[PDB]
Amino acid sequence: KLKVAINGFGRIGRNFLRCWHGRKDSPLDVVVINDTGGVKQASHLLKYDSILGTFDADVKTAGDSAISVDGKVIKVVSDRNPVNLPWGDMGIDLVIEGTGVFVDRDGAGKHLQAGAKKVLITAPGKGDIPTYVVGVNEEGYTHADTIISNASCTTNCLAPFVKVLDQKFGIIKGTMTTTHSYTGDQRLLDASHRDLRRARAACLNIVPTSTGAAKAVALVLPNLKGKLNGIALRVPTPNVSVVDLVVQVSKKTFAEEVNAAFRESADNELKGILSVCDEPLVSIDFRCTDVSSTIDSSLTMVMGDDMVKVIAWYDNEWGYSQRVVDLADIVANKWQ
Amino acid sequence: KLKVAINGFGRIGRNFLRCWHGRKDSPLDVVVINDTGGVKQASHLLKYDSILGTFDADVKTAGDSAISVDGKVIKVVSDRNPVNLPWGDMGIDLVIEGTGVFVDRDGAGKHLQAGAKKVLITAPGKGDIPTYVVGVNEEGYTHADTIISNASCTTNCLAPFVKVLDQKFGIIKGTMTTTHSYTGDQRLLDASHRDLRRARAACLNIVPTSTGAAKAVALVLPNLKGKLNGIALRVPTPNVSVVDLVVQVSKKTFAEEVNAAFRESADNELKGILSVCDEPLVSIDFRCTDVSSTIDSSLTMVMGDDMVKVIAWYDNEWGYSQRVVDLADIVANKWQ
Amino acid sequence: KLKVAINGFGRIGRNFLRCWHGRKDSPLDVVVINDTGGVKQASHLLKYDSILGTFDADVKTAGDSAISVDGKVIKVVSDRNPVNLPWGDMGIDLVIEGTGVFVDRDGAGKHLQAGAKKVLITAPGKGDIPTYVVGVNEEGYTHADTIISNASCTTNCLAPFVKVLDQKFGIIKGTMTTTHSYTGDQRLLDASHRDLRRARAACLNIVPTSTGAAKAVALVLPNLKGKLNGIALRVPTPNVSVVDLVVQVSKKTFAEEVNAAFRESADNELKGILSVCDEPLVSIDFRCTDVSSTIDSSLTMVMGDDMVKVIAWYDNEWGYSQRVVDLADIVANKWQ
Amino acid sequence: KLKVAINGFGRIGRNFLRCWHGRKDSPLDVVVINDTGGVKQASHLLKYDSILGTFDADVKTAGDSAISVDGKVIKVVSDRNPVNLPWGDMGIDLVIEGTGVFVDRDGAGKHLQAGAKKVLITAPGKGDIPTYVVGVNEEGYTHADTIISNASCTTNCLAPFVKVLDQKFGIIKGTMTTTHSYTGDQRLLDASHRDLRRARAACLNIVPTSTGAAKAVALVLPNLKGKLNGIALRVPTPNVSVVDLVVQVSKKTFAEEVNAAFRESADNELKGILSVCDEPLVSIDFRCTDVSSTIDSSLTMVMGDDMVKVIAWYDNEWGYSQRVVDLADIVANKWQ
Ligand SMILES: NC(=O)C1=CN([C@@H]2O[C@H](COP(=O)(O)OP(=O)(O)OC[C@H]3O[C@@H](n4cnc5c(N)ncnc54)[C@H](OP(=O)(O)O)[C@@H]3O)[C@@H](O)[C@H]2O)C=CC1
Ligand SMILES: NC(=O)C1=CN([C@@H]2O[C@H](COP(=O)(O)OP(=O)(O)OC[C@H]3O[C@@H](n4cnc5c(N)ncnc54)[C@H](OP(=O)(O)O)[C@@H]3O)[C@@H](O)[C@H]2O)C=CC1
Ligand SMILES: NC(=O)C1=CN([C@@H]2O[C@H](COP(=O)(O)OP(=O)(O)OC[C@H]3O[C@@H](n4cnc5c(N)ncnc54)[C@H](OP(=O)(O)O)[C@@H]3O)[C@@H](O)[C@H]2O)C=CC1
Ligand SMILES: NC(=O)C1=CN([C@@H]2O[C@H](COP(=O)(O)OP(=O)(O)OC[C@H]3O[C@@H](n4cnc5c(N)ncnc54)[C@H](OP(=O)(O)O)[C@@H]3O)[C@@H](O)[C@H]2O)C=CC1
Repeated sequence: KLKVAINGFGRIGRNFLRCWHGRKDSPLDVVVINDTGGVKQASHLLKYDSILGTFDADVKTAGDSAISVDGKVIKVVSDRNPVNLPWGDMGIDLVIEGTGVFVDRDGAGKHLQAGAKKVLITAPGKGDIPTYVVGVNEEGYTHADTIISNASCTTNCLAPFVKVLDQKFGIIKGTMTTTHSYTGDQRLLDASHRDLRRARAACLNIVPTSTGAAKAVALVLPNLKGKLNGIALRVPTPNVSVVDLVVQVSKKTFAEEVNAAFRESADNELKGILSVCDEPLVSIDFRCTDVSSTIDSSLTMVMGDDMVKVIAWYDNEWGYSQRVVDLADIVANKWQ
Repeated sequence: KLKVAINGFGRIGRNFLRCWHGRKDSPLDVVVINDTGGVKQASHLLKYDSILGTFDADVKTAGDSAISVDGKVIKVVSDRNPVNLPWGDMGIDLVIEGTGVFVDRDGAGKHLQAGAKKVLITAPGKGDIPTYVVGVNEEGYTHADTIISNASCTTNCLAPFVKVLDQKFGIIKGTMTTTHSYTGDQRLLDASHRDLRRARAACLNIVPTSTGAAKAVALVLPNLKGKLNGIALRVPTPNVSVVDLVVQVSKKTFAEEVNAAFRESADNELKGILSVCDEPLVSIDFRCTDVSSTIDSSLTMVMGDDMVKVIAWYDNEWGYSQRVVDLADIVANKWQ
Repeated sequence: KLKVAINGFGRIGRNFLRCWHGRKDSPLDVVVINDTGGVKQASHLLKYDSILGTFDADVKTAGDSAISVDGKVIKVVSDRNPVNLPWGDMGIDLVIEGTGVFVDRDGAGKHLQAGAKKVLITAPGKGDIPTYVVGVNEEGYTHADTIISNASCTTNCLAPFVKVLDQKFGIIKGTMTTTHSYTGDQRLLDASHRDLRRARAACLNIVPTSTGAAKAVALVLPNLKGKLNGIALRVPTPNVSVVDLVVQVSKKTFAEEVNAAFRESADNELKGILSVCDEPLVSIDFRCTDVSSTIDSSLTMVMGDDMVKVIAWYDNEWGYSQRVVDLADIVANKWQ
Repeated sequence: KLKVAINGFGRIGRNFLRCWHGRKDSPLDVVVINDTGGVKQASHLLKYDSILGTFDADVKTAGDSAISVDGKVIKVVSDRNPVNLPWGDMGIDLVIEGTGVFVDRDGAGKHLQAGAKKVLITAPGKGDIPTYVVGVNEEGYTHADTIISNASCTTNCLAPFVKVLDQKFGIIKGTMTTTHSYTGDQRLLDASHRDLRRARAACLNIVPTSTGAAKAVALVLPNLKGKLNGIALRVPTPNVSVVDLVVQVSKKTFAEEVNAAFRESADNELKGILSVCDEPLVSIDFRCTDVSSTIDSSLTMVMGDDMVKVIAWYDNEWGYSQRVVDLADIVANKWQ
């Protein structure tokens, strides 16, 4: 059974733990967490969550170097520097890197220095880091990869259906805009930030900001290299986001044919990854959905027979986290 | 001097009054208001505004059938039925219809029955109603028109630059999505509404909803008939919205050429209607801007040489209201 | 087997139904709902809720005048005029008045004229209407009462622990302030309203407003007559509120003792009604709590040995609805 | 001609500068700003503000180490270590400590080591640091104080009217609760924090937290020593807060009399510091008010002739910053 370590017990770190906790017969086993905030803080923020609600499990605090969840305990380490982490001592097989600071080979490699065997970054990698999106190119994964990236939340929402669109209609070019819930990277009130837009009060504005999803899609789907670009619009919601993709395709089509193409994948190769919703819902209704992307069938439009517009919802926190568990499961099941 | 009457003292009704108050040497003269809420309520909500801030003017309450603003008084009527209104008695020349309920010829025509000479609907008209967008087709207006529409806020933001795009590059087809601030039509908490999405808590969700701007553009710009479609995404902000337009054009171009095309119009035929912003701002920064549309130059993108994506900001309340005053001014200056 | 009818399928009406649905061996049978919005709306808003999340039950429309919940079919009617409802024809024993418009005898009386045998107003009754707060004075209820009131959510949170305070320390005089979540009665954006403060944008302000909870407590707790007063502060949160009580007691005490008095009562006389939380929690953590009041023990203070300050949380929608169910249960248990 | 340096260009630092900029014949000369974010950021965030709106002044960068405001050039430096600041070299007379990190003697002392002649902490000082509240005890300030504190926004709103209450009615004991807007110290989304409640999503909860304002009032008002206590409730509003005071007074009185006492003081001893509003207003209406406290007269209540409840509003950012300017003005006026 794969011994897992969670580096950075934040939104994704905690969502990951709770997603894993819900899996039946998991090949993973979370033995340690690195929360630079304290054992008591880890147990408290794990039990009480403003987004997921109160954790339906017995969350207690063990000694002062570990917490308890439904009985099974998990040690709690604390060190802003990976090289010191007791990964080697504990024999950590995989480190879930969710700090948002160690994304390049050197930064993430430190976990390896500490004694870890593998590292899975819960974000896009930097400079030669194999990226994988479950349902798109996960089959290209090999146990030889010591450092891997699960891409971004937007990329995991877009890639699945872009793959279907390209395969069935052939994308020529396109553009995307994601109306995204605010995240920890933004500021509560106008404050310093390298990105002068993200520096503005998050709950008060619609804030345009760059996104890497467009180019990231090209990584997991080589055929899209240089065909897409896009932006993000952060808005006053705490979780759940939506992507608006517009593409010109080679084969003429219409809205209902596109929707059917999505349903076919949803019922087959993309079951559990892509879903198609025919009800008139809103963002709050997609909270805690396990899929990576949900097409709002009713909003699909086709202009001039070859300009397709698709609207897809995604729980950037929970949905993405389920994909982290899936990739971790792959790393385990394909362990040699 | 044109005698004006404001029917429905709501967001637009009040914004209109304050916009007019700020104009220098106005050809209009607001003599009466129809607030089914009371003289005291009119004066209070006119003086104190959660969006515009406290009205910098002496707002008092006269008798009980009129209010006072910086000295000049304005009578206050109250009747949910236009046919009864004392328009004839007062000799009302133009009625600013901002109730949101009298948009067809029959409904708005009642103001005419009451004795009003003209009616200007602060919203899209229904069934054979001449619609005008200042800076696009206002020249087609004639004093013979007894009932006219100033279209919607989104239409006033989109039309101006779509006109420039079509004239300079030739639009083949396109799609639009407006991330719009919530409005009075939505619900504070999940409650009844014909639109099951707009029925959901407005400050808590991203709510997809239909928009008529796409087809409305075709009204003021015949050449666009059947070339555009789009949707709206209402989000948790009280005012200021943004439109994301994607179009395939006939002439190949690039981002900087498109921006320059917009600047040229902004400095000329569209001065005061269209503006181009080169700073990294957010929605809050566009509050109280007088223009109908402001291009976020830095976000303009061109894919595959002919797929143009443009992001434009607009103060749906204040910006639109300034356009209502402009159209009213036209009705006055062109009065025969 | 009380035949129950729900008049007004709003926040409380829907919370009521879901609360009732979760009870085991209920003496109530909800057979009809009067939803002026129609069958599709009732089914949709019952299934999807921005606060409660998606109803974990099979909810769907049944024909054109009913809906089903896990196979249980419930008739749906639509009439704003209570006198025309088919209560007598259907043999309705109890009507749950959750409209907020028929809170007086002449109004609620309309249901009796329509044939209903009794009415329970989900709010303070207006005039000489018997009001009951479960855990405080319900034993005073009599089958002879044809129209009763369950009081407000605020009164239901306050009364319970004030009963404990008065019984063990003796309240001489006091004042309270409730920091209440916004409700449908408030305005989304500055709009007409009897209360010039409730007329202001709800998600943007701290809105002071009157409250009758202080006086209402004297109806269920005769001893407190003329001893308490209070006001309310509506803040930008969708659900869950909190009461701040300051009372001068006859018996000198201290914080630890006061909390002790609350715990013993919560473990006996007020079990299931009053609770005491020793955790450093926030509003969202109290969502969907079945009790009527939860004392935040760490906030209890006592100044000069006799001035006590108590802070208690309460889910104004769900917690109160559980109480409506309980009061309805009492009506059934004492039915003659 | 006091040479002033602003350390920490945050909400208060920027509000300070804008407040100072609006004063006529100021004895202060802001010559330098230490903004760890850099020159472009300082210029940008000073010009664009989500709360104050766009600064009506020509703001722009000047070279690579300064900015200008209407032609007035201000040097900008960037160092997180106060000891390395060029205070002595520049001849800085007074440092405005708005970082929130150097509030103790050893910390603020670092500025003195760097050559500054005096430090004014924009917050409660930690330890034996003289604290002053303009309108309450400023006359006690002496040029000999090298490090002083202007107290918190809450203490500045409370002290003024509590001085009036104590002087005309005699306060025996009391308790207060402040419904405060969120601040940068809180978390955007559930994240690490010393205070497990402040760690919770700020725009989503009512967050209780400790306050030292009650005790701080005793520092500027010796008479109230050990007579008051209190707590704070952080709510989802960006700016403007309100204090709820409940005191037991020695002199029996009534609401109208208490308000009368406040008005006479606001017209004399506390003019420009304390104000009384007789309008039914909401938080947003008190934005950018220069006074430190505004009593909401219609909310004043008196229970049992001696229990008084007072509610006062205060712009925690702007109102308090005007006070920092005034205290700075005093430092200049008493300079030796
Ligand atoms: N939130 C979401 O929906 C998505 C986020 N992501 C990405 O995942 C990453 C994390 O996001 P999110 O979970 O929202 O953020 P969080 O702030 O919740 O989590 C980051 C965690 O890392 C900790 N940390 C920071 N520095 C270090 C360090 N040097 N060493 C060890 N631990 C450290 C932080 O502690 P502390 O705050 O105290 O410094 C925090 O606990 C980011 O790259 C984000 O872009 C990807 C998909 C979705
Ligand atoms: N808000 C904005 O940014 C934009 C809105 N518009 C459009 O303008 C219209 C008004 O919008 P908005 O100003 O936001 O809404 P408001 O609710 O602020 O204004 C509508 C006003 O009409 C009054 N009213 C309702 N029915 C009647 C009636 N039967 N007779 C007389 N008066 C009546 C309302 O009173 P009461 O509420 O008490 O019934 C209210 O005062 C809508 O069509 C909207 O789509 C167009 C562009 C922009
Ligand atoms: N909100 C809460 O936390 C609590 C509220 N209550 C009480 O319950 C009542 C409802 O409150 P709340 O649910 O918050 O308010 P809402 O405004 O959300 O609900 C009122 C409902 O009544 C419907 N309605 C209006 N008129 C009629 C009518 N004539 N006949 C039948 N149905 C009608 C409304 O439909 P439509 O909007 O389409 O007109 C709406 O669905 C009030 O008495 C309130 O004091 C009690 C405890 C708690
Ligand atoms: N907010 C309000 O209403 C009031 C606050 N105050 C007090 O003023 C202070 C600041 O509060 P507030 O503005 O709200 O907080 P913010 O967090 O908004 O501002 C703090 C600022 O200090 C900067 N900073 C951090 N460390 C240093 C350093 N070592 N040297 C120089 N600058 C630094 C920060 O930059 P960075 O974030 O990049 O690290 C940030 O710009 C606190 O003492 C607070 O109690 C007083 C009255 C009112």
